[PDB]
Amino acid sequence: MSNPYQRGPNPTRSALTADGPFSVKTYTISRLSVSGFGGGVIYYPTGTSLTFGGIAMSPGYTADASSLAWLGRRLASHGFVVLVINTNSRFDGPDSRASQLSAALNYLRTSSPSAVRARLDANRLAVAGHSMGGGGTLRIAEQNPSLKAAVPLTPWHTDKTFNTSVPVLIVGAEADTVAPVSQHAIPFYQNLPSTTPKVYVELCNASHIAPNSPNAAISVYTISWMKLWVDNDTRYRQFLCNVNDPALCDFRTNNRHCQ
Ligand SMILES: [Ca+2]
Ligand SMILES: [Ca+2]
Ligand code: NA
Repeated sequence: MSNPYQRGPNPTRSALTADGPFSVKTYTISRLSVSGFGGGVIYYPTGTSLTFGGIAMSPGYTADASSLAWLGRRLASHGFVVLVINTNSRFDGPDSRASQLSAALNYLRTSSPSAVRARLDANRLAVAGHSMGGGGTLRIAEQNPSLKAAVPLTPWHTDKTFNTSVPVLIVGAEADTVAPVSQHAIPFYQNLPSTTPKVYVELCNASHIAPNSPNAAISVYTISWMKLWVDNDTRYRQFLCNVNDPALCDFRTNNRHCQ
């Protein structure tokens, strides 16, 4: 127990495909109660006095927080404070989603409820997002180098070029007709600096909405990336290194996360 941010028992793959060691509750942020974003839902651990890193997550174009509810709960149950935003407008673009992730992280750190701040290490924050929300995750990673990690899920953006040192794991869906991996996920991955720890995983046969319902692969890779970088939890390298996963139809890395 030398790593002060290490939470929960030694992981196994099967444990990372279900809700984790911590009971979770939600707090609903009303649209009117906050500026810079449209409110959302915070998933956070209960039955514990411990603190955890925080994650701000963005849904995609025309979607709301409930499109990632399963994943907010899944991540929180593994030992995170997870804020899934609603946008000011369902029709906000990827850069507007980055700004709203920025406002959500500031909110988490500065004016979230006492119940949430007691479970939060506001020094250890990360971002994730679906589609345009994934585009927003890449934009904010370029702007804020204190972010511990970025996980764009079936991401979409017109900008194909991001400069960040924030470790990025991108999830592509093989059969994605909305944000095709050849035009979105893969160029994002390839155009990221060669010196940035980066991973691309492609889900065999998966559609653009794979992230919107429970998905064993998204669970394993998202928990593992957030554990490794938000908590410095090297016990999660085993799921990100030497990867032989039949759910995947592509895998690319520059191998800066295994040592
Ligand atoms: Ca608002
Ligand atoms: Ca660019
Ligand atoms: Na920011």
